[PDB]
Amino acid sequence: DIQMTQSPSSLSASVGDRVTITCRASQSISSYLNWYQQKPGKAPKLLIYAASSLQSGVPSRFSGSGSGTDFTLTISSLQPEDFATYYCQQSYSTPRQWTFGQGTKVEIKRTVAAPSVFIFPPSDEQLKSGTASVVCLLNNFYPREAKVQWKVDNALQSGNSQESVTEQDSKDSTYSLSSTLTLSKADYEKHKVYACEVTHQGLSSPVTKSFNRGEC
Amino acid sequence: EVQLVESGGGLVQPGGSLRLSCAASGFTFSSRNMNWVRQAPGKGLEWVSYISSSGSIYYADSVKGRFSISRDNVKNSLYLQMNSLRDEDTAVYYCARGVVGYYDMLTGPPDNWLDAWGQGTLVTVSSASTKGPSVFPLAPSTAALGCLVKDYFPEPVTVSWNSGALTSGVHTFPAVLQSSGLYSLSSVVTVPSSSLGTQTYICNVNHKPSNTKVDKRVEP
Amino acid sequence: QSVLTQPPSVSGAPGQRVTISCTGSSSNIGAGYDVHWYQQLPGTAPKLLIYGNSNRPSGVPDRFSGSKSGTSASLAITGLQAEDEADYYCQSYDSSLSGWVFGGGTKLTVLGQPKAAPSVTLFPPSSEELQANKATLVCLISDFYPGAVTVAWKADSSPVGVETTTPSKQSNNKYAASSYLSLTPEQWKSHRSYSCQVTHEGSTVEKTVA
Amino acid sequence: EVQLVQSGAEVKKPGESLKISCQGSGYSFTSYWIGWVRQMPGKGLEWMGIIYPGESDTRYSSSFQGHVTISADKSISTAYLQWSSLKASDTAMYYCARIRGVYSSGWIGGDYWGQGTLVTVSSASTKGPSVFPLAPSSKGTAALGCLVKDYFPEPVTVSWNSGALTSGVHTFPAVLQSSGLYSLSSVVTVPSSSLGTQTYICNVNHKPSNTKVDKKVEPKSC
Amino acid sequence: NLCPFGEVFNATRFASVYAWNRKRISNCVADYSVLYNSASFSTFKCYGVSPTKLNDLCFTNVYADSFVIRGDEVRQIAPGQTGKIADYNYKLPDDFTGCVIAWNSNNLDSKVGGNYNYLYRLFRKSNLKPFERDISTEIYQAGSTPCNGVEGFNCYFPLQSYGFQPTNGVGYQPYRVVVLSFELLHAPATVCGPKK
Ligand SMILES: *[C@@H]1O[C@H](CO[C@@H]2O[C@@H](C)[C@@H](O)[C@@H](O)[C@@H]2O)[C@@H](O[C@@H]2O[C@H](CO)[C@@H](O[C@@H]3O[C@H](CO)[C@@H](O)[C@H](O)[C@@H]3O)[C@H](O)[C@H]2NC(C)=O)[C@H](O)[C@H]1NC(C)=O
Repeated sequence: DIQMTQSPSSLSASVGDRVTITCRASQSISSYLNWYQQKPGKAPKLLIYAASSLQSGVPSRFSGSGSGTDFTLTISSLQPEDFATYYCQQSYSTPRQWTFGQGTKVEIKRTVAAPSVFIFPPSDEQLKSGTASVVCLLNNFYPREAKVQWKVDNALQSGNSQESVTEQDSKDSTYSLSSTLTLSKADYEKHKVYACEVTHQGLSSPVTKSFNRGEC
Repeated sequence: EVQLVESGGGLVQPGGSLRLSCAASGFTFSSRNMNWVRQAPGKGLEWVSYISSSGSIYYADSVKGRFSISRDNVKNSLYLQMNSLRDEDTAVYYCARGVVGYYDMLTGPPDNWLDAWGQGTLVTVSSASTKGPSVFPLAPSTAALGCLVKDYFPEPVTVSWNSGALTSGVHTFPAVLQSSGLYSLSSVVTVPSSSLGTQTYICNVNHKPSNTKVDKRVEP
Repeated sequence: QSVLTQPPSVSGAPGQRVTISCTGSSSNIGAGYDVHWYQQLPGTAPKLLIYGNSNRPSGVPDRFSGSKSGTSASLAITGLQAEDEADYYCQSYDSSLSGWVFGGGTKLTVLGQPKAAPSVTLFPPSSEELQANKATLVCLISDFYPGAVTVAWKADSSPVGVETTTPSKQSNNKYAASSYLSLTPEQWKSHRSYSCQVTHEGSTVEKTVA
Repeated sequence: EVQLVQSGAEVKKPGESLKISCQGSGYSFTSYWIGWVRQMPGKGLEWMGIIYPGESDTRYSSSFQGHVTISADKSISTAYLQWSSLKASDTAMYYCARIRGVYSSGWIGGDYWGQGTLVTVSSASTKGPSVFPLAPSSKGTAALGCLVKDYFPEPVTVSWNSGALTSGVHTFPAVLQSSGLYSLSSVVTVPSSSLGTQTYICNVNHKPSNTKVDKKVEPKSC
Repeated sequence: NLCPFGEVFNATRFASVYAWNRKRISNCVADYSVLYNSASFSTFKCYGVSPTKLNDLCFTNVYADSFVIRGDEVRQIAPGQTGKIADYNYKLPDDFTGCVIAWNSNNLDSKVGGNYNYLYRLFRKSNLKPFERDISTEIYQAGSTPCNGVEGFNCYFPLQSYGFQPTNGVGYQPYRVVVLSFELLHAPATVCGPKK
């Protein structure tokens, strides 16, 4: 078994930057290293083979170097098309023991943007169906890291929430997040105050957006 | 078919020199690498020299400075010149054909597996001089009676029993080579003890180089 | 002392399979250097049976086979036949020696005629030779198969310059060997006990005179 | 062109049997090795195995040997991946890739790849989406949305005002609930002045259930 | 117009020695440098030509013969050698001008459970002429009684499979062999080394 370890796991870069990604092997794989590019919802594409040989249709800005245990893929001038996840794979071994790296995600660097926080109360039509969904939205925020907390009558909630995060927006290079709290109608009637507390680098203080079922 | 003939062997004194020649037929001699390999009497094979088609030469450390290898492609012959001969050099020397010569980009020793071997030439190196056999019989104690020869050079020696009438029961045991280069042999005859009381046994031993013929009587 | 070490003797009756081993060193086998196997019938020039560690030359029976593991290499003979009886040698290249190395050699006998054990008749020195002031002792070994033996000379229960003959084949097709080691001074009188020891198929036969 | 076309997406229940296909065009199918790669949800690529078509050589990855069968038909230039008994962990994307070839003592990676086939294995039977409004708040930019809940299987496609509204629209990735039913949210940012004067309708289509729902999202009335 | 040596050497699939492949190389410029620069090859032995200086000579035609054999049997692919592969599969001329090149292929041509696709001929009535191929499947009569289409004692199928396993030793491991034949005839030289 040969282990392929890729550094970094993630990087954020601007167009025109030089990007360097390293793949390391547990034992020597000689020249049989392959570099792949994959984009969300799309199949992997083979950029490089033999550690330095470019597949047809791959621009010269992509370059490959390295031997034995250590290999490196470099993009000389980063391009809008080049923001994607990149993988390294070994072909030295028998097909049985072929292995891939964990991959490096290349993302667009952006100035910090605070999340815009919105809370949507449960709809009455869903309440008739017997379930209550409360939604908190963090909109157009960079960086990706954000902490969302659901407080019901100022009581912390755990295990009742699910989160989804958007991929970076094409126009603005920001992320949007949705947190949904699913409760019973009976528990929804039981408690007055539903609050979403948001922590992000752009916000100096956590921002809480809340609604009172009784007050409104 | 392939014929390899070796010549030039003989009995020579230590510190002597001699030339061995191998004549090759039935194959293209120039293309083949050639080797010299020696086998001491009752002993294993030892590689002595190698000559390539190109003329690259490798020698064993034991023979270095005393033995040289040569080839003549017109005469299709291999030659080994031997100087400062020693008793350890005594052996049967074999002409050996190696693989077809090649140029190797890669490093490493040449391929040398010996498909073709000559019948060989025996080379004997000894400081010994001709010596008459000294005969001492071995007395009985069926009974076994025999005759012993000590410190004799060189073989052949012939032993006969009771003028040769007694053929059955008589074994001529192998000669031994001593550090001196002298040879010792025994001949043993097995016959009834009842015969021993009533039958005389006389052994006749002849050494032609010594020109000494002796008759020995063995009795209890 | 041979760089490649082989078993001295191997025995098998017809139709059996026997193995001959060539032990090695970091210099020769186990450096990857090839091993070649040669068969020599008595009184004949050596003949190539295996080359390139496994390849069999044309006209060499399929029963002969070659394999190598680590320092060691082995030749396998299957369906043993009387013609197969020979002395077998292994060849390799040694980097330290900068030359090709041969093994000491192995004697293989198809068992054929029944196994037999050495018969020994040690002889004390003759008085006429004693009158000569020399002393000679002859250990005579007869009618043994395989004809491969080890001879050790014992004086006064002590291990003992000794010279011993190569095994020889008698008319019976049994073998005979001879040891004539003879010391005149300071021990034949000193020792009133003497013996010669022969080992054959793990058996030691002793004849004592002094 | 060299084209690898994979079979359409598959949804199956646990313990069932599945065979998926990749058809090759523009190259000699017999000349090039063809293999299968699994991408588990939110995970990296894994090689399952390869097959050389027409010489009956199938080489499996260590991980997947004995759990899957890889086959090929040279007559239709197609390759197949088969699961004897489907399991929930088998749910993943599955890709067909052609190995470019070999050089010296080693292999080369896959130059050409298929579009991919999504295999979902679940106890859940197919269910239509329920669309619930995420109303704009009576608070200069306001957020409105639609919540699509309790639908199986994926995909669900969401539009706003029949494609007139694309700006400010984020349609979130679906999440899998303990029910085995997926839920998704689509939200759009609009001018606050717009809420009274503009009608915003979310159009949600689920092909598996043949379900289309258009939901008006309107400011709540107090 | 560089000679297409990569197609022979870097080919995904190699032929069995009984059905060995021959590719003509012609009307091209040959850089033998790729071959001598490489550290890839376990055997690079040239007969009648030096491994170096091939570029300075010009050859009317070049032939590349490719097959897969076990490593020890690379010793059989030489002028004047004898054995099953030389006698019944691929025979090199005594007057051979060309190069024999071989490299280990275990990761490429070995699989767990064995690869039995590569094959060799154990028996033939006569030893093969130089550069001759036999793809026959006829049963071989090694005995006095005719086979009559049935395998048995002294009646054998001509072909057998190498069993190539990663666990196997290097001598029994798969090795890929290219033999380059350089020919001189009374013709203008299609293949020339780059220097001349
Ligand atoms: C078989 O293929 C290898 C690998 O080459 C790559 O894969 C093939 C399938 C083709 O698509 C190639 O186009 C592709 O690059 C070939 O090995 C390569 O050979 C070249 C030339 O000898 C090497 O370049 C040289 O490197 C040396 C050392 O630095 C320099 O001195 C030279 O100036 C020159 O740059 C190259 O490094 C080497 N690559 C590898 C990974 O080994 C091989 O030549 C080919 N076989 C044949 C017969 O053509």
